[PDB]
Amino acid sequence: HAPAELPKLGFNWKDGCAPVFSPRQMELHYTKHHKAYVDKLNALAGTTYDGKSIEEIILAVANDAEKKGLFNQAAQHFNHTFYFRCITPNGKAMPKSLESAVTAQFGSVEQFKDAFVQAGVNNFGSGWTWLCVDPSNKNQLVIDNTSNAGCPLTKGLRPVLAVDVWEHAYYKDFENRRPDYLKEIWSVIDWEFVAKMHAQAIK
Amino acid sequence: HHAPAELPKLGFNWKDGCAPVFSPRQMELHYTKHHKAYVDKLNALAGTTYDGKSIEEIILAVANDAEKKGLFNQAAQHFNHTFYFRCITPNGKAMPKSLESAVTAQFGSVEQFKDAFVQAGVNNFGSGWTWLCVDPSNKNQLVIDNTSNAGCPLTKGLRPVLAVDVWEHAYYKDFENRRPDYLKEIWSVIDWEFVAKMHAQAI
Ligand SMILES: [Fe+3]
Ligand SMILES: [Fe+3]
Repeated sequence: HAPAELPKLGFNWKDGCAPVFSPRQMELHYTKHHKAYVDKLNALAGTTYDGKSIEEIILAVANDAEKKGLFNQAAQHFNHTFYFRCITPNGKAMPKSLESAVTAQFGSVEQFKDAFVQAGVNNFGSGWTWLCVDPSNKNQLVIDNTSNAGCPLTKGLRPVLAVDVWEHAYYKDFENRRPDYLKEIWSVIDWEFVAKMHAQAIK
Repeated sequence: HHAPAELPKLGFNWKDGCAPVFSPRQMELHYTKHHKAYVDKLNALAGTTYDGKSIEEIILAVANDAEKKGLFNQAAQHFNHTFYFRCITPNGKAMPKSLESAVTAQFGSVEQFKDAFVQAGVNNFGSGWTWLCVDPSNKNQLVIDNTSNAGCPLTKGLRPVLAVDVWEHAYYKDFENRRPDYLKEIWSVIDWEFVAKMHAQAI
């Protein structure tokens, strides 16, 4: 929404997000990077976008050369809020309903994970790797790569899982090792949040 | 230089960093991990087809070719990093009179140029590069140019003179989220003798 604010996380960022993220990695990501997106969004939006949800702001400003700055900050605020709800200490096991949807689409959970890591590894520069529901294709699950502030809402996709591949997301704990970050992140994924987003996306 | 690519010899020992701004680890990751991976991937995608060609040739032959975007990315990044690593040296090198004069005539002063270059770097969204180029199509005037991802000014017909990497990996080890501090401090390590040589040759 607007005036936007840094959301409360499901866990204490001061303890990191064990076993994959250190307190420093979480501190920089949330209190520096996400907070800057929130502040800049509030500054570029002012009072103009009041009452609108962040999704509505994103859709109103997407592909508008005069409001690219606002698109970048609004989309990054949505993207980080989504990503920070996708992680939790020690993760949460995948509920049956989501495991079933992932298995039917990708052949297995391990085939999905391998396909998602490949997409993340090959997402050139700053970006995001997503698992979305495609309402224009029988609510099927699709892996989607976005560049910079790119947001799948602009494509009509319904996000269910977001993984940040901007270097700041992993540089403190993994340095140049984006493949290791992608392989290890599975240990902290809150699959109960993903299943909730999946269940809501299919109506 | 040419294909098959190799990591360029640096003017300094990366094991000592690049004092007073870069630690040995920041240099180690940037050159031996990031730059090396661009070299290896370029050599893999170029194969035998681009053997014996210069890096500039590969960048231009493959630019604006959707089927060879992978090759463009690796070839442009190898050029960009080779240029950047030649722009830095421990304690820097003072600006020669000929370049100081060209910078002063264009930007009003050296200080005004630096402030303008920092603003461009700070506002270069996502992964990118901030350049000082000579524009041969405009009376050899100096211009500040921002490129995104692997973006290379050679494709615009610009003649690079200074490259500053703004991909987060260029500064994350020593400056974390503080891209403005990295940009303000980098001036202390710039090899202005190399820049003046590039300027003089660019005409
Ligand atoms: Fe991020
Ligand atoms: Fe770099």
